[PDB]
Amino acid sequence: LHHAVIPHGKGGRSSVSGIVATVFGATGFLGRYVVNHLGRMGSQVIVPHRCEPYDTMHLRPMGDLGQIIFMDWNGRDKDSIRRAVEHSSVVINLVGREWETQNFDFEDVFVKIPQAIAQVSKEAGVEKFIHISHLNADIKSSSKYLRSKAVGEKEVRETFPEATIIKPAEIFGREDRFLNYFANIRWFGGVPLISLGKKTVKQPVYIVDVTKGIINAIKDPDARGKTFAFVGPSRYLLFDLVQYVFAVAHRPFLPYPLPHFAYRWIGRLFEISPFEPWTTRDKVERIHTTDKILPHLPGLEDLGVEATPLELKAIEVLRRHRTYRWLSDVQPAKTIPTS
Amino acid sequence: PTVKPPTARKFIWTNHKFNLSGTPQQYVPYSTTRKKIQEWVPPSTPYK
Amino acid sequence: GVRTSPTGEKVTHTGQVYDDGDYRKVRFVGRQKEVNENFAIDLIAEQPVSQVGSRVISCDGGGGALGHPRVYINLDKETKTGTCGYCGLQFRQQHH
Amino acid sequence: TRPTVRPRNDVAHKQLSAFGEYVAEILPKYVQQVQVSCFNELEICIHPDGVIPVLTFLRDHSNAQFKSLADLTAVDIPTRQNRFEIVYNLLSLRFNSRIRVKTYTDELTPIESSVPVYKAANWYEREIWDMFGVFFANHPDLRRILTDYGFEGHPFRKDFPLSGYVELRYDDEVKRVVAEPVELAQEFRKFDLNSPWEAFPAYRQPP
Amino acid sequence: ASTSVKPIFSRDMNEAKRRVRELYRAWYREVPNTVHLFQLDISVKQGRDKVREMFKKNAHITDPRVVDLLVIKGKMELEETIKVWKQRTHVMRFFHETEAPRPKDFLSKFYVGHDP
Amino acid sequence: FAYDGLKRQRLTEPMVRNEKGLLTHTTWEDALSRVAGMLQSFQGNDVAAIAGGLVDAEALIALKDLLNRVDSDTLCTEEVFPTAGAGTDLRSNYLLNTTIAGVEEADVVLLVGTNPRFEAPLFNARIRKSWLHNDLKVALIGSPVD
Amino acid sequence: SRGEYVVAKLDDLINWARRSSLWPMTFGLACCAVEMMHMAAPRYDMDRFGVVFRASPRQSDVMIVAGTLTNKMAPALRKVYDQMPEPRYVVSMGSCANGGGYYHYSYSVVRGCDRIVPVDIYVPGCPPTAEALLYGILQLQKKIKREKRLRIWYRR
Amino acid sequence: TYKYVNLREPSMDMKSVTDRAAQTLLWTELIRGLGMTLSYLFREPATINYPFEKGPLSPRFRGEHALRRYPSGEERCIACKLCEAVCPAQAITIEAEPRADGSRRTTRYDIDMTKCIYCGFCQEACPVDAIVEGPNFEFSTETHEELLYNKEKLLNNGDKWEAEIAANIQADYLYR
Ligand SMILES: CCCCCCCCCCCCCCCCCC(=O)OC[C@H](COP(=O)([O-])OCC[N+](C)(C)C)OC(=O)CCCCCCCCCCCCCCCCC
Ligand SMILES: NC(=O)C1=CN([C@@H]2O[C@H](COP(=O)(O)OP(=O)(O)OC[C@H]3O[C@@H](n4cnc5c(N)ncnc54)[C@H](OP(=O)(O)O)[C@@H]3O)[C@@H](O)[C@H]2O)C=CC1
Ligand code: SF4
Ligand code: SF4
Ligand code: SF4
Ligand SMILES: [Zn+2]
Repeated sequence: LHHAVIPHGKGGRSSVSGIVATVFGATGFLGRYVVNHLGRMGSQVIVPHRCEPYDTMHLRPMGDLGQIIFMDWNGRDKDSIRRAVEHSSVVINLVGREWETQNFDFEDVFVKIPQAIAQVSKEAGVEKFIHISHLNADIKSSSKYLRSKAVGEKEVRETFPEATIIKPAEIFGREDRFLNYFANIRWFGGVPLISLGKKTVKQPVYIVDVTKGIINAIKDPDARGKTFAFVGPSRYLLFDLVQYVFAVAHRPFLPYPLPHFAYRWIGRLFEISPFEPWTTRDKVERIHTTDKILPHLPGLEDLGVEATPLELKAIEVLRRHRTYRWLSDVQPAKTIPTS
Repeated sequence: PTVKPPTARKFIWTNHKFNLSGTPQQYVPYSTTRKKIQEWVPPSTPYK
Repeated sequence: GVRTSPTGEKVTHTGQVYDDGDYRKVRFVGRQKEVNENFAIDLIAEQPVSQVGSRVISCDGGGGALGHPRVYINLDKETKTGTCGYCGLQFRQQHH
Repeated sequence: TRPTVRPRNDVAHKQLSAFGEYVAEILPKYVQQVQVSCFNELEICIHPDGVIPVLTFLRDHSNAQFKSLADLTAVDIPTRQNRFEIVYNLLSLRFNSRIRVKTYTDELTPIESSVPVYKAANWYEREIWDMFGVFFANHPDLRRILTDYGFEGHPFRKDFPLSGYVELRYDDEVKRVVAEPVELAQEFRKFDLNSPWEAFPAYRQPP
Repeated sequence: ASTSVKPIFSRDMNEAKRRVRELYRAWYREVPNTVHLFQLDISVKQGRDKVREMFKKNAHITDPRVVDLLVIKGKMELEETIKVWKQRTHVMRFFHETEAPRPKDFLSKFYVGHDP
Repeated sequence: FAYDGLKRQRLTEPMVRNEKGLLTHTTWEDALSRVAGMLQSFQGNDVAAIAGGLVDAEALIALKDLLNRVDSDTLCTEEVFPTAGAGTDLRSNYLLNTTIAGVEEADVVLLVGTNPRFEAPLFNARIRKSWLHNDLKVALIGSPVD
Repeated sequence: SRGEYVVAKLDDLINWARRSSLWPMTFGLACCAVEMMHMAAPRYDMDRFGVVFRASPRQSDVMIVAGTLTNKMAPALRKVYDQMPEPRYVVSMGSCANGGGYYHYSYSVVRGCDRIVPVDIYVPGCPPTAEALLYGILQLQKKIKREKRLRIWYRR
Repeated sequence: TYKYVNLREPSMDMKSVTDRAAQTLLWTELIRGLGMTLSYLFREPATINYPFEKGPLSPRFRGEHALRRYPSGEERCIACKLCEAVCPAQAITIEAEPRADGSRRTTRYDIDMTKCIYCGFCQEACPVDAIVEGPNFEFSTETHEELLYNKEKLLNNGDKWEAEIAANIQADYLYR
């Protein structure tokens, strides 16, 4: 056969793991960690990128010589997609954008592009296909981000029936826009929370846990044609989680409620920025959307991954936001008991 | 070279190429040797 | 000489070429495969056999000290040509 | 005289032999063997207890005045019970001569520090501990000098692998340089160069 | 005659064990300072667990000279940490946070490769 | 000069039969699990084993122990040796008791149905050394080979 | 106009500014630093290309890793790289920094500074001549001249 | 024979004491140091106009590697592996086998230009002048992989620099 590369070595940087992975959207938050884990074990990683080559430099030290290969690709060009997957054995799709641009909207990035990748991958004979969706993907959702997530999730499952679909909650980490989002609001005095952040329940997950789930899903034959839900171990109220972030960051906490219609108005204001908007209408909808419970979907325990509590890994994320070095502790946040 | 031109030979490049690093014509390393151990190919017919 | 396998990839003078389903071909996407188009096995075959009139001849590759160590080539056999072990030049005896 | 052979200095060979006996008589309690090589170098082999006495005698005596410690190092010979061999190279400026003093130790036996005699031995003994693991007793400040902090092992020992056991790398997940077991994209090729024919019959060993 | 060997610091295991406990106390008192000074993300409990694991690795030794060297090396290791000669990377090399768990059982080692 | 056969026709992956009756590559988990299932179902005489001409002692004992734990004793070899009588109970019954180096001490050698020049080339060479130096008398019962 | 024209010219302006004012922070680690000092010497006078002799890390644009990078020094080289404001480039000078060089198989040597930091240009030699290093710097200017930061932003 | 560098007794007559007082107060010897830098401002600088001007080199210069041929086009290398044995950095990797015509030729010839210390021992060891270090020193790359040369790259360098490599060998082989 022309596959089964027969891994060699001891699992290190100069070893061979037999994984030839095309990671789409590898230059972002989640992709930064996926390439690192693939290159740590000695995988051949193809990285199609749309940005400047200068913005992929942080990926080069993640693999041995010749193990990370960079290509140009365009979301709407099938030929470029073909060139980057015709030799791979697994295709990972991490394309996404928390806002809409003048050229790409949520329909483009969460439906058309994932469907194009899935269709081309099927034609090229790619055995495995990992696609990332959201835990709160729903067609009856106020957020157009989460509506397009549901539409695209369904369209991948038909184009590529054997694809593995991962549905994570809000992922927290050093480069995340979830805990870092509830720390830069200090620039605007108090912390506006719809309903004072009492009607929303969040179950955030750790970036490394989500990364080890994807990697274990590649080597696990039972993940083909299976849908997962990566969630953290604890559930929190948006108020008691945002309070914890400020407590860890040692910043003053001045919450105050704001009606839903007014919170969207200010979100409408920040959307004028021709650069990365600080917040948007869709962002406000997702920050306050309660995280769905899907007991009928396998979690991180079925992939051999133990979820990391937000308490352990909050300090590393929020250290940079503190203003003193060697200040001198904070109490764990209140958690909603199960059942 | 005008006064003392170099010796001509058939294998010398007639066209000189400048440094090609960073371009599609860049050099890419690879192993120049063939596969060392051949693997058995099963029969293409049943047995029972 | 230079020939291309049934996938568009040139074959080196050592006979190296990636199979149709080898992932290692991805290194040449957007780039090129370096192959020397001056196969030496073919070029040395273009050299005419030298007709010499003695049983034993010496070859130093031409250039004296700029060549290769001086070897002596026996020419008794009349069924083949005495070839130089270093440079490949062939020699024959004058019909006896 | 042969243009290609190093000329022999027999006058200096006789002087160094005479002084070797001189030292062998004045310090019988420690001197174990004295010898002079064909290129006129004098070696005094001593019991390790005689480091401070012998070195102080050579530094202070009026017919020695070996007031400079040119070098202090160790050799690892695993086939000996006392694998390590401590070598002191001393220079006399009064008599324009050099003497070598050799002792021995093993992994667990310490050797008295010679910092009191020659203050130059401070760093030279930190390097012997760092690279060979010999411990020097009463050293004012003994600790690794050349190797990385927390480095495990003694690189210059004969059984320590050339490439070590760990290699460093930057990992973007933990945002720091990490240490991992060594893997080489190309292994160090080992060459067996020794010829199977004897070269120097003068140094042949009895069977 | 044969077993007569010059000691380093201790003349018997009782004297050696005294130095081991003194070193253990010095390390135990130091972990909170190391965690705060180096801004490590581990907890004091994790750090003190690591110290205990290191000491328990060498609990089968019955040679006073071998124990003295272990204590001598341990004292040097403590000095590099207290005086901040080490950096945050050197302290975090006792935890191996980036090495994937190597298999321990026969079947797991049988699949990956040939190493026993 | 036979080592180059260690580079051709090698088995490099586990293989099992598919739905069409052909052999396809698989993992060590799938192949061993498919073998353990059948081994557990059968027992006693239903499990047998044959050892080839290059098998090592470690593999021979391990296979025998595995087949013993299903109460099987049909551990066979390809090379016949008569079991009638003492059989393979006394080592002296199936060994070269004189040893290879003992031919140099022999003064008469009787070869029965064997061409040692090809079966044991380095044992035949030892016979010639005695034939050449010790004036050894050699007799053969069998086909007249050189 | 077309919009793409304004962005194309603005890229040239900022590309020209960045390659004409390359301020390097030199990590003189071993012999290769000497050949780096001969590029600052009168014959080649790197200062005449806009490349200042030396700059502090907080105002440096490119890091020249000139010499063997040992394990002991590796943490300190990453710390200086992390504190360089962006855009930041790294030039690996000499065999030791390129891939380990003469000391590739040593227990105390980082087999290439690209294990610790990204590298934009590799200058080969042991040491590279002062002119071969100046060719690398000039080859880094052309790399910066090909950047399309704004053209890519305009098409996001 | 020795000499003293700083063994002098300054004169203590009023003439000399007033000279040193004038130097201390009127900064005479500091202004003398300004005259030495003023002179340089009015000299021609030693800078050359690189890349339009290049620094002088000799025929012995050791630069980028190249594999050479005989005038007929046959490769000079006969896979003797002397360069691989002498290479102090172990930067040469060679594999060989009889060629289709029976000649002794290489199938792999790689120089890791990042292990190489550009020492020239390979061209000293070579008995047929196959492996040489050419005069090119301007082959810096944008990636670490472009500096792992294989036989095709080295034969391309030879066919690219033969006109200049042959001339340099002609000007130095009598010293070898
Ligand atoms: C009858 C009329 C009476 C009127 C009054 C008559 C006044 C007589 C003259 C007065 C004495 C002269 C005083 C001169 C100033 C004293 C300086 C001094 O203190 O020296 C001692 C000091 C110290 O000298 P020292 O290091 O040797 O120490 C002296 C004291 N001991 C030894 C005890 C420690 O020297 C310096 O000032 C160092 C000078 C460093 C400057 C380097 C740059 C010099 C470059 C030349 C610049 C030229 C400037 C021109 C500017 C023009 C602008 C328009
Ligand atoms: N981060 C979180 O909290 C959650 C993540 N997810 C999903 O995981 C995936 C990764 O998201 P994340 O990394 O965290 O966020 P990022 O925005 O940081 O990653 C976005 C990546 O996708 C690329 N991208 C966006 N649009 C395009 C486009 N038109 N064409 C090509 N590439 C494009 C980007 O390339 P470039 O930067 O070069 O423009 C970038 O590499 C997304 O699909 C996200 O919806 C789901 C649940 C929670
Ligand atoms: S590459 Fe050569 S010159 Fe540069 S540091 Fe290493 S040995 Fe020295
Ligand atoms: S120049 Fe020296 S180090 Fe480089 S390949 Fe030749 S022998 Fe090896
Ligand atoms: S390049 Fe020269 S020394 Fe090296 S293998 Fe070829 S002929 Fe021998
Ligand atoms: Zn010849």
